[PDB]
Amino acid sequence: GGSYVNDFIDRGRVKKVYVMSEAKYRMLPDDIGDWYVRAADGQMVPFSAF
Amino acid sequence: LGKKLLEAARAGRDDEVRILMANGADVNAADVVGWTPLHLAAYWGHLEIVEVLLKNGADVNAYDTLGSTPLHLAAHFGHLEIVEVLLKNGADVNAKDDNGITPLHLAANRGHLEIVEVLLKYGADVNAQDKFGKTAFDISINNGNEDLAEILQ
Repeated sequence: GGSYVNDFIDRGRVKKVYVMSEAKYRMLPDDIGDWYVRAADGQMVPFSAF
Repeated sequence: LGKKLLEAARAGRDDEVRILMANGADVNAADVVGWTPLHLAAYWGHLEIVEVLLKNGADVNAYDTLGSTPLHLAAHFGHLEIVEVLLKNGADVNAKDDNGITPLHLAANRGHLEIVEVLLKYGADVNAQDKFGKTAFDISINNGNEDLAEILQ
């Protein structure tokens, strides 16, 4: 969905800074399982596991 | 014209399905998610159309892009009659989707006691485990439904 992190300055003017997946990776149902979150012990777990 | 049957099947317009049907329309047509006209009618509890589609050879076990069948939808929203009609027409009672969820699993969690009864009658791996090792029973205990837990014993 995208996330408005904070603002920055572009040629003297205050603007937003956004974080979002590059199009390629948020286009298909199976792309969901391509995203990984990190557990306390430090292991990467794919979305599809939970 | 296959799309029309998809739209007409969801719109529940029984007559529309007939015409399109006769005029030779793909009974197993399919939208972007994998829904077949059978998927739609089952989902929106349109019985008369579920029958008019099965009669014309529509696949009773066509699944969507996530392994879900029409039986999964009908059992899930409590459309009892459809659950049986589909079962009498060959619906795989133990169909599993990508998450390893079965029709019993759904109907169980959603509290459709009669649908469960029927599904068991046509057979159903009461001990089937989803991708999390959960059986229709584990659900009943979790949900706190005693009537269901008993019957699922």
